[PDB]
Amino acid sequence: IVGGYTCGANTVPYQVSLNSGYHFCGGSLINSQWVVSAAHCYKSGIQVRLGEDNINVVEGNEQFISASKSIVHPSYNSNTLNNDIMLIKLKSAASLNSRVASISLPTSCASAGTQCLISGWGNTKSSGTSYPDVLKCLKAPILSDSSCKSASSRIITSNMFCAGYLEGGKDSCQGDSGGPVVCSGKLQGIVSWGSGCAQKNKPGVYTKVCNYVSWIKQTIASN
Ligand SMILES: [Ca+2]
Repeated sequence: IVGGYTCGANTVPYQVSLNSGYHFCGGSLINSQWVVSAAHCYKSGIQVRLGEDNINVVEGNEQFISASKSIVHPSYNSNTLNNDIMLIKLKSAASLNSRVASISLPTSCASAGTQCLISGWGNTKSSGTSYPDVLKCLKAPILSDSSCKSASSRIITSNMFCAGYLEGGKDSCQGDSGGPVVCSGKLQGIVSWGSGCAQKNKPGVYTKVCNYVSWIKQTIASN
């Protein structure tokens, strides 16, 4: 997260960190046994870490649970990042409490101008690299489809949406991928991609969760 702020310990209870000996992606807890993340974050041997703030020190409230299976969307395309969504089933159900809670799926898509909360442990600098210890937060609005398409003609506004600041300086970044974009208490996006980070006229692109709700439910129900 570039240009964001420190969220505060466990203020984003549904935020998950995907770990493979180190933090590599974010995710969202949607129920006691399922996490939603980005398909390009797929990897074997994933350990899901819930209730995290400082990812480098055990502070209490953390729950480490291995992934029993990762379900990448069948139509995911690694070149275009279209359908960049993945479901992760936990080996055991997480213990839900005040510091570890799930986030609700949307019943309708969000409109341009809607303010959202994006969070993660990704790179905090536009130029160079700098990974934080604690969770970072960023409030950002969803942009209009016209602006999103004029920013890059490689997006499919049906499965993607732009959010952020065209003036640059505030954006999600490397390491935030798979993370949540929550607006009005509903998970509307998944950190997917972007051209650089916090660059002028280059807003972040996110997976449009509202158009995957049916798939999510059907997939979870059969697994
Ligand atoms: Ca920790």
